[PDB]
Amino acid sequence: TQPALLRLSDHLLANYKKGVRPVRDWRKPTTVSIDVIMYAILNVDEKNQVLTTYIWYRQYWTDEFLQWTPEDFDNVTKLSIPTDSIWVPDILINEFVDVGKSPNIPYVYVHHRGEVQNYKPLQLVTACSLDIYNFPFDVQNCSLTFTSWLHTIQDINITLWRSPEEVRSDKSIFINQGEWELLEVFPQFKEFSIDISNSYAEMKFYVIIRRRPLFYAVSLLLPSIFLMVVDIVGFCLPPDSGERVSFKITLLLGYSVFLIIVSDTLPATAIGTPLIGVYFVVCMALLVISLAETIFIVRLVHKQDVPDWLRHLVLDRIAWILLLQELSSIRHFLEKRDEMREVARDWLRVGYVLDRLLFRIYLLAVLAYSITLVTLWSIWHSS
Amino acid sequence: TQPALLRLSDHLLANYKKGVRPVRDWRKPTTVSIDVIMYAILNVDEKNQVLTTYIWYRQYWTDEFLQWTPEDFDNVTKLSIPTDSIWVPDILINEFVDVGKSPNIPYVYVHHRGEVQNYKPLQLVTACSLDIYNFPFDVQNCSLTFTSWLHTIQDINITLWRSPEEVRSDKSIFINQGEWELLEVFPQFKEFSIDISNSYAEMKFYVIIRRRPLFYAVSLLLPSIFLMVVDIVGFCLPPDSGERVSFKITLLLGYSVFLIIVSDTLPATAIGTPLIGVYFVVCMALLVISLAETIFIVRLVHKQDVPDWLRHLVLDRIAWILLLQELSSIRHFLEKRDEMREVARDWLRVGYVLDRLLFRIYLLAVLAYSITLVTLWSIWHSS
Amino acid sequence: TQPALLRLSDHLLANYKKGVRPVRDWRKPTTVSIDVIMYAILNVDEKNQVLTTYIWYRQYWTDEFLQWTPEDFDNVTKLSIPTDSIWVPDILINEFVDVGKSPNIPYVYVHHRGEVQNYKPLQLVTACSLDIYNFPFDVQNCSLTFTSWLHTIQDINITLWRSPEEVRSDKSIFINQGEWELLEVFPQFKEFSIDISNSYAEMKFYVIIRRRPLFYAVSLLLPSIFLMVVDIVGFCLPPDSGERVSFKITLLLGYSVFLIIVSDTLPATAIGTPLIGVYFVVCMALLVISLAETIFIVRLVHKQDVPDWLRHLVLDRIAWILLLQELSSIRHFLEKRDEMREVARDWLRVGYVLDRLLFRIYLLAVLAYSITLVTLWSIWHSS
Amino acid sequence: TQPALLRLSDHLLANYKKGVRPVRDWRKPTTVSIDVIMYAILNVDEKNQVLTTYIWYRQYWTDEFLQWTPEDFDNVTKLSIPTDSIWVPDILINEFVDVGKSPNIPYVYVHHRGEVQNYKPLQLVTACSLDIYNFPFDVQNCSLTFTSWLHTIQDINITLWRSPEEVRSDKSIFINQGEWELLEVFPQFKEFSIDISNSYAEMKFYVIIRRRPLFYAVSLLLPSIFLMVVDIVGFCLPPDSGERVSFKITLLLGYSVFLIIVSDTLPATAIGTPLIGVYFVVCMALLVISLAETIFIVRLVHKQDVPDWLRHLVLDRIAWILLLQELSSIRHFLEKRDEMREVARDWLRVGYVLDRLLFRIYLLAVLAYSITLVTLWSIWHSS
Amino acid sequence: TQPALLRLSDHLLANYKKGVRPVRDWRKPTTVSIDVIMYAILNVDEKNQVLTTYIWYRQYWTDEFLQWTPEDFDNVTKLSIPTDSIWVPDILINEFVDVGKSPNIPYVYVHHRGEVQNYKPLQLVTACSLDIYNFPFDVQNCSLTFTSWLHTIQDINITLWRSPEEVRSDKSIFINQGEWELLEVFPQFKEFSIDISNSYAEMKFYVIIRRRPLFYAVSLLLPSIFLMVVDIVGFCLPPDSGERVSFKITLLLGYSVFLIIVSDTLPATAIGTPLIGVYFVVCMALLVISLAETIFIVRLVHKQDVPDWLRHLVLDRIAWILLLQELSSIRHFLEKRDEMREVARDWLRVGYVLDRLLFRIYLLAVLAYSITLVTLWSIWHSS
Repeated sequence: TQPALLRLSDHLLANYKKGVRPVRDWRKPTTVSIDVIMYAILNVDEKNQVLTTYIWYRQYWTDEFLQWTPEDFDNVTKLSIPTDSIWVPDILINEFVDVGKSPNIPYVYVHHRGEVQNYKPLQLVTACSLDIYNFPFDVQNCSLTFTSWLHTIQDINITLWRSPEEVRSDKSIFINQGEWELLEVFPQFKEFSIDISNSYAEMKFYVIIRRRPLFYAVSLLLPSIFLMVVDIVGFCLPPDSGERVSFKITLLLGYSVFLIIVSDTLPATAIGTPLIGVYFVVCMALLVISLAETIFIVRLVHKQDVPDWLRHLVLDRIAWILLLQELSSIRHFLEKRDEMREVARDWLRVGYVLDRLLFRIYLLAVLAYSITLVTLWSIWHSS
Repeated sequence: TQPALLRLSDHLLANYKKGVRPVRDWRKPTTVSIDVIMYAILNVDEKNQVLTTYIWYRQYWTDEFLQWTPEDFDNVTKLSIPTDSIWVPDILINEFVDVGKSPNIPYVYVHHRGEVQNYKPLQLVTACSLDIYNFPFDVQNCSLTFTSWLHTIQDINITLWRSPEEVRSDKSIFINQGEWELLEVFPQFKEFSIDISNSYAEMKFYVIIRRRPLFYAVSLLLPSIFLMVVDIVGFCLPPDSGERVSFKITLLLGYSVFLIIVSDTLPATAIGTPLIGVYFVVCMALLVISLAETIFIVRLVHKQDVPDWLRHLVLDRIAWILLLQELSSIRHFLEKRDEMREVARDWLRVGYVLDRLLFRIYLLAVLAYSITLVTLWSIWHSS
Repeated sequence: TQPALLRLSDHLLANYKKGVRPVRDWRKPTTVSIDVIMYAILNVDEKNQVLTTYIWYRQYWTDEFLQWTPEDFDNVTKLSIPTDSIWVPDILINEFVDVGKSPNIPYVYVHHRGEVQNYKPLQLVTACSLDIYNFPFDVQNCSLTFTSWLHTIQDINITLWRSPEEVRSDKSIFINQGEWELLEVFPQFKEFSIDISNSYAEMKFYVIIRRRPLFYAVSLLLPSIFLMVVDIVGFCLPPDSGERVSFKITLLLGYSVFLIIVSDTLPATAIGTPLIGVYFVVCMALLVISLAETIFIVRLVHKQDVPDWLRHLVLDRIAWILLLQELSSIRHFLEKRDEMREVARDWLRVGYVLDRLLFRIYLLAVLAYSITLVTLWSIWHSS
Repeated sequence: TQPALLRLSDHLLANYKKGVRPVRDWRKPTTVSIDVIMYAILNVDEKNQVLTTYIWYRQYWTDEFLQWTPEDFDNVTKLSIPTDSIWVPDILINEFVDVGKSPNIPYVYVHHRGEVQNYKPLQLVTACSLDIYNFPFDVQNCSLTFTSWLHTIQDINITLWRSPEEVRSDKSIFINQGEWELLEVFPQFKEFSIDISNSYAEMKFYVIIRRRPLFYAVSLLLPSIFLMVVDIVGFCLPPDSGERVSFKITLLLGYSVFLIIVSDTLPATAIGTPLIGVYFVVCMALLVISLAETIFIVRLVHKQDVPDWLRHLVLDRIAWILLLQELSSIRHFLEKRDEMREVARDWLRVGYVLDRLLFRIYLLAVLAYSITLVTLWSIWHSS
Repeated sequence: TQPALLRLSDHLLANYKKGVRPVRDWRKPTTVSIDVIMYAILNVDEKNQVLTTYIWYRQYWTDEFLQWTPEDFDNVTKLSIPTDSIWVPDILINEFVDVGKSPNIPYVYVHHRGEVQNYKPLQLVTACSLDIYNFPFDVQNCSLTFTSWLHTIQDINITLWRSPEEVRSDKSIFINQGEWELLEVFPQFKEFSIDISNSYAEMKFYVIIRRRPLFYAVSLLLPSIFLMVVDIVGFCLPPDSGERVSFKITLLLGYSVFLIIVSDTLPATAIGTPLIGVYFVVCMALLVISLAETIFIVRLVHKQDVPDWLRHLVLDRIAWILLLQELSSIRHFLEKRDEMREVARDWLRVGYVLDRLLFRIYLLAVLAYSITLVTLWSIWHSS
């Protein structure tokens, strides 16, 4: 006598058709459960609005023809079969824009009551809407819809194998060391008809993820905050100090390089914009502004007199704030060291006033930036 | 009795030939409808003049041999068949320079009157002429011609399944969050003969898209406009102020870095050129120009006298604008502080005049830039 | 008479089934030994937390049906068979997120007692937790779990072919010239059940590797240490020396560029952070700090008097440290060269004190950096 | 009666052998015409010396066995056959280092007299010698040899389908918007024998292309020419003007960044070198040279006297060009303002002479650069 | 009568087995000659220690079953057969870490005495030890071992087809325009046993290559040498000249950018280091050193007196080298212009001495660099 593992495999696979749906009455569908686990988050391309994941996609369904009596064959109740030798459902992710590179599992299991169990390490790449407004603290609701491309609901009703609560909690297999965390995955059924009789079963999986903003924080914000503080203290100087002006130039160069670094190297998609680079743009803007202002005042150090305009403007401004003759050749030579103050000094002083006012409001800008930052931190920690 | 889903699949696919065109009289073609939907715009490579899209290409055609009487088989009127087990038309996009990575749909449908329904998530990559003249506000008319590579019109007449108006309006499935929008897709039939009897049916699809210039605007133009304004105000200074000249040097460094950033990081193909970097090149040019001019004047501060040439030139210029002796040792020591003005001052003043004239016209250049910008905005919003 | 190499190949492969597990009694598993060698470490992507290796994966198992009597066939005891013509186990690496590009070995060996010997140059790509805390001196414990995706332990018990000590020592085939070294590979068996009756055999291989930090050392740290030393010596200067302040600006630019270079070009994942760039951030921070301080003092050179606050603060500070009249016009003109010291000098001196205190503690920071460096060196050499 | 399209396909493909060369007398070859069209120039990698093209490769040959009498079968004279069901020639491009990604055309045509017509959108990647001497204006003669890898001339004689003049003129299908133009494609037959009896037919296709140097011109040369002009005018200054020297430093920084940008971002292979970056290297060199010279002179401003050496050298140089006592304390204090000229002035003047001589010859260098540029333009326009 | 090309192909391929080794007595191996030609050197990745080549791998071996009598079949002595229809040896390159993309040759030849001739354009990618010590002038001995992965020497003895001298000289087919040259390829047989009875034939091919250092020379060294010379001449200045110090800062910025460019853009693996960047690191180091020294001296310009320490140190140093009263108010006001020299001058002079000593030894460093360079040139030209 032969092995029953041969005799049964000879029985079940002979006179079988991989194309014909495995059912005796066509009017019934062949229902298909699934189960999804997130092994890891391989990569997140914020620019192209796509996602890279690796999952352990299980699958279960029934085949009327893959049935036997265990007692007739060695009391056997399971059997390995090649997946390519039987009918298989053409499940497909709606967001699957590009083919996933993953190895084909050459076998499946079968039970003595038509059941089938196909597991595989499905790797996938999908599209997703990615918000960059909270760029370090970004949290997403990327989706994974599961369905047949063609087979209607009347042939294939997608279902779930595990219970949904069990699915959301399941973090049995995950690599936390990645840049991106994972919070849960909510499954939900849906029916989908673009037009009549095109009913298609569906099973959405609201994948949720959270970024670890530590690295971005230390790498980006703290250098920016140091730049902010050096601008803050640089404004303390008196305007026509020349290398006060060159110091604002130094800060301009640093801010320029950093602002450049943002979309040089850091992810910044075209849709929307993050507020962080916005605030940095603003601070650089105010820097160059008062760079021009102290330069204006430096021109005004040279005797130059528009003081009427200036004067009523500062009034409204602060309203809104609410032989011996020859040895006196040498005397005059001395006092000419600062005799030009009689014109230079009014404009010098009011320029100093501008410097300090502008300094206060720039400080307020940096304050708003920090407030926003702490708000985003709290929101990130909120879930 | 067996299942009719088996008995009919056994009937239809036995004694079938995938190669032979599915028709009884060869003189007739096998007409093929299609339908096209734009799931998304994955990427746009402005440099290589190509496009990346993901579409839901449907397809319909008739097969004389895939016919049956429903009553003979379980009153059945539909059936799933493997796509690889029957004749298929070799439709192919003319612009399809590189193979699209997309998964093969292993099944199709068939009706009891020879009809076939093949749907698939065809991903594709094509060439396209891309205008960069309106770089942020670029709007394109990229095409997708559909045809058989070989089969003549006498075997295969391409058609359309839906009506064209329905097709242009259809944005049922699209992801607006991408960098690129989508306006519509115009279908149109065409016949194509390079030479006689090589008639080939065709079906063009004038894909239309629109960029969201917000990110590029904030990231590029506003920094550039701030650079423009600091140059504007820097020109207010008097020429031989030394760090006026160093300030123009600072602006030169910033403009250099930015102009470099343009084709460093921002898309800029070799065909044509965008006007934005053009205007920036111009403003940098005028900056370095008057950097040289104030330097020229600084040399002229040193006593140096070509004032005849200068003098008739400024005339035509403004025409076109239309013991006690020893204590006077110390007196002369004092007045020698500015006795050199007798030569320095004429050249100093006319240099100041150059600075201000050049400042006005540079302002006009920046004005033209802004006018152009608003024009492009209006054109972008026009459709 | 024909060749026996033909007659036996005709005997063994006819009436064979690639799908059926090669066994006579299903209740027994088909045990599978393995053996692993590390040809090379192709690449290590610290960012994406993955690994690239090339290995010589051997494999051994038994087939009850691939049995013969050597005497009946030319006294033959070995035979080459195509691997695609027989049953094969579906071994698969758990961390195998992306398919390895490797060539298929078209043949195997078989012995006259059911034994099989399949060797292949399996290339693979896996995930791994990668610590960057000791960025140059990083040492990892990346893993390679081996198992069947589906087949339970009751069908397939993974084992080892060689002995484990022999395996760990084996560096017969390895390329030491790569960036990454290799220390050993520890094999270990494991059983794995997510839930009941889902027992799956496993065989982990704790791959160990060590970086050669020479290049990173010379390329990164020594330039940084030179930057550190120039800041050290720059602090020796007196505060209101103007280009002392510009020298700190120079160092700020250099430090900025280098700190930028770190995550520009050098690997720096998002999880955790290396201490090296941390220390560099700190030194840059102290530089910009005292840049602001000497600037503050430069403002204070201008007559300005907050000296009460300063004075009790420095007290607590050092507690914690524990006609002739007209020719005297010219006399006063002379002595006015430094008559402003009466106010400038106290603030100047205490600013000098700040410079030197801050210099000492910055020196201590650089000291801690060097201590850490030597510690990591010793740890690296420790194994 | 069945369809003749079935009956003939049943006749022709039964008892056919895809491997056997389709011929009755082996002594004759099976001649093969071709035809080549350039759809587009996808990319040109100047570094790796390769080329990316997309072509419409037609092909024609005879099959003695694929013959029928039209009258016997529906008066039919054409027929679609799957390409994979018949003999095909193994044509292969000699420069085809890397496999072209292109879709397989699943059908061909056949006529009733053994003729076959296979068209396909062959995409390819080849090697090519690429001259960068005229980097913007580069024009190439990249080749595409066509042949069988194995089949000798005695089995396969390559030929041409169209006439060669028709082929060179044909630009029916081409996309001019690419960076690269196309001028023509010259076909030519060749016989090729490395050694005796290894005669192999061949069909070379001298693809010709021309770059559109507009973008490179505006993006590279004009900024460089502006740099040139600012150096030109900067040399007008007198040497020991300090920020003359700092201005040459500014230009040095700009030139450095640009020279870096060249092989940073612009294509520059290792074989040979373009003259454009050469000229830029030269101008930067002369800048740093006279930067050192004005620095030398600045040291010489300090009293320092080598004037004998200098003096005979300038001779040969220009040969080759072919109480009251106390109020005179204050008098001497005044005249000491420039009493150091008695030594500073000779060296100052001769340094000025060096500045101007060096300025003239640097101007000549820039002149040569421009002359070369116009020459290359004319050559580019020449064909 | 049929064609003999059909009748013989029908004879030879019927009753054939692709798996069984083509031999009548198993005790003999099936010996396999080869031949190798280097079409081109596609790419060399110095970082990953790999190589990219394109070769024309021929192959020859015998098949006992593919034998016929020419006279019985049209006096035929050659025949084209599909390669996939017969036994083939599983030759494989030991260094073949990643699969080569190359097209499959669908045919082979066969002669009437069992001989087979398979040619193919094998493309490959391998690992190789790459020395970067002579980075521009690097010359390698990269290897290509050929063998069967499995089949022992007792089944397959690798051999060579051509003679070895003929093989080393053969440069019939090569593209010299690439970055990399080729000198020769030495073939050599080897036997290989990790352990007993695992004898495996082998055929190593010591590929040799040489870089064309022209581009790297002009692009890297000459700018570096110009930097060296400007530092050389900058050291001529007197120390407390302020923009001497700023000039060393300029050179520091340039050197920094260049040193950064090295491993930014130029290949620099982690194993070992090139001496060129080493020398550049050294010169930058000495620059920043004496930048600090002139800064030290500038502090010492301020009256400051450690001159005892300095004095005995310079001794050992050079040992190792082996009313009227009021008008004298104005007199003293004058002479106070340099009365501070009484302390400033000793320290100033000895600082000048340091500058010049350090200048000499830095010159020596640059000298050593140039000597090394010429040495490497000579070595490169040596073969």
